[PDB]
Order: sequence, then structure tokens, then C-alpha cells
Amino acid sequence: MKGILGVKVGMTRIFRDDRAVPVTVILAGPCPVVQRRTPEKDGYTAVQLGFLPQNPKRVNRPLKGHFAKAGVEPVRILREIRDFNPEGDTVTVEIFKPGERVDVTGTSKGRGFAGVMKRWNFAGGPDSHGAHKIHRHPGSIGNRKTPGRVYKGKKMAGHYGAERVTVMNLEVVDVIPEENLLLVKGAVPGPNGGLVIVRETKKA
Amino acid sequence: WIVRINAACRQHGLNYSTFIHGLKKAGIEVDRKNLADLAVREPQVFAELVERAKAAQG
Amino acid sequence: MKTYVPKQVEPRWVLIDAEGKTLGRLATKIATLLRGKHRPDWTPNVAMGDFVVVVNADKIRVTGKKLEQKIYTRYSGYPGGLKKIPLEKMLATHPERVLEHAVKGMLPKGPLGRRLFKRLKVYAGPDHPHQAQRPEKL
Amino acid sequence: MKVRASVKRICDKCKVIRRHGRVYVICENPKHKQRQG
Amino acid sequence: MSRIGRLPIPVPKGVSVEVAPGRVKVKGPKGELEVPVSPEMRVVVEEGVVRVERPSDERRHKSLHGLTRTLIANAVKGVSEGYSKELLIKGIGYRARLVGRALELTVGFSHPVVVEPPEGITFEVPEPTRVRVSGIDKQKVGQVAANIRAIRKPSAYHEKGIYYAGEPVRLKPGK
RNA sequence: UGGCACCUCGAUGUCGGCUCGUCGCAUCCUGGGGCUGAAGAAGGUCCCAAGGGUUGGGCUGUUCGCCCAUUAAAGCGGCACGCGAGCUGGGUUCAGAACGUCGUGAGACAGUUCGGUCUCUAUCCGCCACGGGCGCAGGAGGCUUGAGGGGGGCUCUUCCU
RNA sequence: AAGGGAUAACCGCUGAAAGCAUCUAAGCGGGAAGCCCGCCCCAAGAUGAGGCCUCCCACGGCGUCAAGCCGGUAAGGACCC
Ligand SMILES: [Mg+2]
Ligand SMILES: [Mg+2]
Ligand SMILES: [Mg+2]
Ligand SMILES: [Mg+2]
Ligand SMILES: [Mg+2]
Ligand SMILES: [Mg+2]
Ligand SMILES: [Mg+2]
Ligand SMILES: [Mg+2]
Ligand SMILES: [Mg+2]
Ligand SMILES: [Mg+2]
Ligand SMILES: [Mg+2]
Ligand SMILES: [Mg+2]
Ligand SMILES: [Mg+2]
Ligand SMILES: [Mg+2]
Ligand SMILES: [Mg+2]
Ligand SMILES: [Mg+2]
Ligand SMILES: [Mg+2]
Ligand SMILES: [Mg+2]
Ligand SMILES: [Mg+2]
Ligand SMILES: [Mg+2]
Ligand SMILES: [Mg+2]
Ligand SMILES: [Mg+2]
Ligand SMILES: [Mg+2]
Ligand SMILES: [Mg+2]
Ligand SMILES: [Mg+2]
Ligand SMILES: [Mg+2]
Ligand SMILES: [Mg+2]
Ligand SMILES: [Mg+2]
Ligand SMILES: [Mg+2]
Ligand SMILES: [Mg+2]
Ligand SMILES: [Mg+2]
Ligand SMILES: [Mg+2]
Ligand SMILES: [Mg+2]
Ligand SMILES: [Mg+2]
Ligand SMILES: [Zn+2]
Repeated sequence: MKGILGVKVGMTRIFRDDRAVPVTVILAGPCPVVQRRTPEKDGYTAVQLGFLPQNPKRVNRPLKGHFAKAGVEPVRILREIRDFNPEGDTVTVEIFKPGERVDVTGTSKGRGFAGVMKRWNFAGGPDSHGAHKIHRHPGSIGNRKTPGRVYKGKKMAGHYGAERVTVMNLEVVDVIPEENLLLVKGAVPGPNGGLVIVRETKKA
Repeated sequence: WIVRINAACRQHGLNYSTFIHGLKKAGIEVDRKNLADLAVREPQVFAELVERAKAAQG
Repeated sequence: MKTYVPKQVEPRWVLIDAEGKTLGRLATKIATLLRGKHRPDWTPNVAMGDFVVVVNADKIRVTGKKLEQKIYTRYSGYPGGLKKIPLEKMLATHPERVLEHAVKGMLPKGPLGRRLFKRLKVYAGPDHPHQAQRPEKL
Repeated sequence: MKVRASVKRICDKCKVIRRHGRVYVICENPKHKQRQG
Repeated sequence: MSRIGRLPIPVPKGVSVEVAPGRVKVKGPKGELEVPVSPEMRVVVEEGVVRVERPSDERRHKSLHGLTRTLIANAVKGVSEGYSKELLIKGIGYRARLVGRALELTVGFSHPVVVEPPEGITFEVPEPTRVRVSGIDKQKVGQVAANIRAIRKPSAYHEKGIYYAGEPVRLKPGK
């Protein structure tokens, strides 16, 4: 199960032989590994990567002080990529091949305290025809005496977005070796600058 | 008191219903369930009360 | 006030073997050992029901057509969430929840018996990290 | 036939088999087999 | 009345029957088998024959006597290749050619069915119009023959099915 | 539809629609199977199965019901004939007025028609989200397994065979 | 979803009771958009409070003694922009 740390840098169109492909260029550069798990130590046996460089003065040293591999500590979240196993130095893009289906797991855009019509795609009341204040309200939220209480998960307003979102079955278009970039087929979760992990899709 | 007497007499080889049947028939109504403090405090004589109660089954 | 003081000292350790002994009938002497019926110094408010570890939580014998038919119940507050799990699934994986639910259904329900559920460890081994000295009783 | 509450032996070569708790009745011709339910 | 087990075993080419204190293992000139036995009922391993003995008379001692004997009686002739178990196929253009052991066959589908045999099952194919399933144990042959039945269902107003001996009692035509 | 009149007359807002759902199967389809008066397709009936769907319109205030075009289907019910501290007021259960009938008349009709005030502030439970304190038996920075819980759990057409 | 297990209706194999027969009384199977697995996030307030790596740590005074009598301080955290 191949995977990588990446960051969205924007999206555009590429041109194939006949059809244009809505690619997302994504910067999954050289990722230093810092720690390997073990079945005899923790069991689940994952591998811990970290990707983007940090100057050694903003660190606080429970973090500064990892051993020989990746002495220069990275910035972002040291993600473990779930039974992937590299050789030991770094993970480049050439682990991936063009024509493979890759999963992208990132962090989507939080819309704030988003509404119920924008959040759960309701319909609401009409604008005309006497409607007092129902133009964006959800409406009825239950029943009278039996059952009484409102059920759990009634799909009302709250914090829509800003959660870890996985978009799946993305085919690899092109690989850029000199800057270590990837070109997925659109619809990556996350903004311009949102870190993702890119695994292998199954879909066997 | 029934839980203390039934708890203390059980490891001697007889439960509460076996224990009281010797006391009501043998004329040795002494315990009367207020005397659980020999089954708790000093059991070397309450064990002798078990010795007097186990022979009074017939 | 007459001197009926329990004088609580030294909670002890008893492990119970479950090779071929049936549940229920096992869980009643586990119930009286977790309660404290074996001790003559009884007072029902202080927890004197001693530390009991049960070994060999696997292959507990059940009688009749109860395996595959005795279905447990675990409710979620979400609507439609009534996950029905059979006894053969409860013995295929997670064997400890059968005995923990059997002792939980027999202990008292207040903050005393809720504390008594802490004093009952379940292990399908035979191995357990309680390693001072463990006398076995049946 | 099919699932009925009463079970009777049409065309006397029926065999009555109690399998898995409930009663089936079978023959050579499968248009006379019955389940009680 | 004759309860199965009131008449003895005796077997020429006298295969070995051992104790196996809860079960029965039978070793023969071809293969070994396995018969589970209820521990309360006692089958004994004397010279020549294999005796069977039940304690009492209830709904388990009267049927397990006969179950326990008869499942040995299958394993008596089982380990000496006493099962032919033909499967003759009908059809206008149906046949069954064999490549190794996975028996593919044309049963009118858009692809020839590849039958994957289990361990110890021999697909002897002398003819394109009839095959036969051989092995050691009777359960292992009858189960796989039932799997051959699981592809094509016979007696659907005409031919092109299997019958285990050949028995068209199909039903009336529909014109 | 009824019968009863047991809490409710210091009042528990009544029909219908919009939004929002949830549950049962005695299943409308999709998924399996038996029988057939099942040659194949399309069918009829019955058993298991509620996981997901169950259209867009015209008519009337309508639930229901009748038609147009489709689909595989436009299921039956409960949740105070779900839902007015969410909304609508078209009908009915207000005062105006008129029509037909009854009544000498005042007026009345479970007969018809036009119009007719729908009540800013959430205390507690519930729910959607986000927090403070403390705990996690030395104090912190990270990584992460998962006891458990929800989402999705569809389906049609064309071609080869 | 592709795939795995146990399955409902249904189809079985072997086989006595009941020398025959039988899907069942012992067992072994096949068998659904159904159930549990599997995908994704929530999640150790899972007090049952998990696991791993790294940094710091004896007195600096004294009880009802290693703070559970207190003042600064290491790693760190907090205030402010
Ligand atoms: Mg934002
Ligand atoms: Mg709108
Ligand atoms: Mg308005
Ligand atoms: Mg208004
Ligand atoms: Mg309630
Ligand atoms: Mg649901
Ligand atoms: Mg009524
Ligand atoms: Mg009255
Ligand atoms: Mg009042
Ligand atoms: Mg009212
Ligand atoms: Mg009213
Ligand atoms: Mg049904
Ligand atoms: Mg019906
Ligand atoms: Mg069907
Ligand atoms: Mg047909
Ligand atoms: Mg449902
Ligand atoms: Mg539904
Ligand atoms: Mg309403
Ligand atoms: Mg109101
Ligand atoms: Mg209301
Ligand atoms: Mg109105
Ligand atoms: Mg109006
Ligand atoms: Mg008027
Ligand atoms: Mg206002
Ligand atoms: Mg509030
Ligand atoms: Mg908090
Ligand atoms: Mg997590
Ligand atoms: Mg889980
Ligand atoms: Mg919980
Ligand atoms: Mg689930
Ligand atoms: Mg037969
Ligand atoms: Mg069966
Ligand atoms: Mg089965
Ligand atoms: Mg299966
Ligand atoms: Zn018949």
C-alpha cells in the first residue's frame, strides 16, 4: 500500500490525445521517515513520515532529538501511512506509477457555523405565499408526545467542514521527477496549502 | 444477621436451614440471631455450637 | 450501639478456573465471591468482596440451543441502532464480554457494585499480570 | 401445494417428514409437497 | 426388526481399526478416513469384526447405534475403492473434456464451467457423454457430485441434465 | 366507521398542504426459491428478505379519488388521523352579506358562494457544534491502535455470447 | 463495491430411529440488495482513561514527609501582538 505526504498547490487542465483531463498538481516532495513501528512493539506496524523543512530554532525538543534518520526535523504532522514500508531514507514519487488509482485523504474547508440548507441540502419554505420566517429554517424536528425527545443526529446546523475527508479512486496522470510532483485527476480535499496523504486505492 | 450467621456456618459443612433445625429441636435456643458476635469475634466456641447443632439432625 | 464493626483489612486474590464449568452456575459463585458472602465479617455497605481473576474465558460450556440463539443487546441512541449480536459471535471474538455481562447482571447496580465490577478481572489465557501469589479455589 | 396451516395426505404415497422443527410432506410429484406454517 | 449393528462387519483385505478414544481412524490400502463417535457408546476393535454396543434405550442410544455402525460400514468398503459413482450427461452438443483435475465442461453457458476438485477426488472421464467421480470416502464423492448437480438442473421439460443413474420421470410436454 | 365516557372545560389548537424525518411488513420494484393449467419471454400464487428507492403534472381546500407522459415501482400503515413555542389559513368551528328550503316572525340548515388579527427574546430535558475546570497516581511535545457509533448500503439501458 | 464467514426461504450429501425411505435426530455443504466482516471519518471522560518515541527531575525547608507544610525554577505551557 503505497502512500506519500503531499500538499495542494492548485489545479488545471492537461491535454491527452483527444480529451482534456482536469488534473490537480500536488507537491508530494521528498518525505523523510522518522520512525517505524514493529509487530513486536506496537502491532499495527505503520511508518511515520514528515514533510516540509523547519529551521532548528522554532522547535522545543521533545520533538528535536529523534535519532539518526531525519536529523533535520520537519514541520507538519508526522503521519503514519498504514503498513507502507520504504527502504529507510525517504519516499519519492517514483514509488507511484502513472495509471494507478490513488486515495487522497486531506482536510476539507470548514464553512464555519454553516447553515442547515447549505449543510444538509434541505429545501426550506418558499419566499412568497405568506411565509413568516421559514425561508432558510429546517422546519419540523420531531413528533408530539410519543416519542418525545429528538433523535440523535437530526441533521441541523453546526460546523460543516474542517474534518478529515477522503476522496478515492483518483487516477495518476503525470509524474514530475525534477521537483517531485504528482498530477491527480481533480477533486482533492483541502485548500491551496492543505496537507494530504496519498495511499493506494482498493478497489481490488 | 442471617447473612452473618449463614456466612459463618457454611464452611463447617452445614448451611443456615440445617443449622437452625438443630437449635429449635435440641432445646439449645441460645444464639437467637443476636449472637452473631461469637460467629464474628471469637469462633472457637461458635464452632462448638456447630458441633452441638450438627448432631441434632436426628 | 453494639460492637458489630466489620474491621475491613486485607482484600485477597482468588482465581477461578473455567475449563468446563458452565456460565451462570459459574457466575453465581463469582457473584458471591465478588459480593463477599464467604466472609463472616459482613457489612453490606463497605466493599469486602475480594479481588477475583477468572482464567480460561474461552470454551465456556453452554447448555441446550443457546449458542447461535441467545442474542445479546447493545443499544445506541441513534434511531434504528439496535445491534443484535448472537452468542456464537460473542464467543468467536471478545470472549470476556460474556462473563463481564454475566457478572454485571448479578452484581448490585449502585456505586458499590459498580466499584465491585472493577474488582473482577477476566483473562482468556492461561496468563495474567497479577503475579504476587495466586491460590486457586473451586 | 405450498405453505398451509393444516396438513393432510392427498394421493396416499405422501411421506411426512419433520425436519428443522416444522413439518414438510413430500412425494414424487412436487406439486403436492406441503410446509406447515 | 433388525437394528443395524446386530449383524457383524467382517472384511477381507482386513484394514486396521484402532482405538482413538473418542473417534475412529481407519487405514486401508488406498487411504485413511475419520468417523466421529459419541463417547458414551462403545465400539470395540476385536479380531476381524468391529463390535458396537449401546447402554440403554432412548432416542439417542437407539439411533446412534446404527449411525455409529453404518458410518464405519461406509469406511469398510471406502478405503478399498468400492465406489464408482457415475455422472452421465445428456445434451445435443454437451461434453466434458478434462485438463488435469479442474474439469471444465460445456453445459450451454457462454463459458465452459471450470470445476475445481477438492483433495482426494478423481474425475475419471472415459466418455464425452458420461463421467464418473471416484475417491475414498462416500461423503467426499456425494458432496462433489451434488456440486456437479449445482450447475445444471434436470427435468426442465426435456433433456440436458444429470440424474446419478439415469432416471427420466421429468414431466409432461408443454407443446 | 362505531360502542364506552377513564386523565384533559383555571382550554391538551381542529382538516389539508410545504420542510423535516423515523419505524413495522401483512413487499410496489430491485435480491433468492417452490408450484403452475411454467415450450422461451411476459405471467399468476406462495415462503424468506425493510438495505435502498417509491416521479413530473391537470382537476377540487381536499386525505382519498379520476385522467397525461414515463419508470422496475409511482406500496399500505403508525409516530396526538407525525409535524401551527416550524410555516401556510384554501375548507371547517366567529362577527358582514347573499342564494335554495323551513319557520307568521326572530332566526336556523353535518346545503352553496365572496371576505375574515395565526401570538420578537428558550428556564430544564433532547439534539446539532464548540469550549472552560479537573482527572488520566512525576511533569510535557508529538505520533497512533481501536471497545464502541453513524454515513453509504441504489438502479436502468445497449452490444457479444 | 470487488472479495470472506455465519445465515432465512429453498436445494442438498451420508444416515439410523422405522433392515426400506428421509436435508437431521450426530455432522458436512451450497444458498440473498438481508447480518457481521471490509471503505471513510467521530472516538482512551473506552475513568476499562490504552500503546510508542523524545526532554527534565533527589532537598532548595520540613509536618499529619519525598509536598499531601511552601518560594523560585528544568522540559514545557500561559498572557500580549
Ligand atoms: Mg474557514
Ligand atoms: Mg428554496
Ligand atoms: Mg419574509
Ligand atoms: Mg403572516
Ligand atoms: Mg419515551
Ligand atoms: Mg438508515
Ligand atoms: Mg376508537
Ligand atoms: Mg360511570
Ligand atoms: Mg394549567
Ligand atoms: Mg381542542
Ligand atoms: Mg378546538
Ligand atoms: Mg414476509
Ligand atoms: Mg401478500
Ligand atoms: Mg423476484
Ligand atoms: Mg419464465
Ligand atoms: Mg429501514
Ligand atoms: Mg424503506
Ligand atoms: Mg398542521
Ligand atoms: Mg402556538
Ligand atoms: Mg407543537
Ligand atoms: Mg380560510
Ligand atoms: Mg387571508
Ligand atoms: Mg351572519
Ligand atoms: Mg426582533
Ligand atoms: Mg442551551
Ligand atoms: Mg474539553
Ligand atoms: Mg484518530
Ligand atoms: Mg470500531
Ligand atoms: Mg459510550
Ligand atoms: Mg456499522
Ligand atoms: Mg437417499
Ligand atoms: Mg438446513
Ligand atoms: Mg446450514
Ligand atoms: Mg456460504
Ligand atoms: Zn402422496
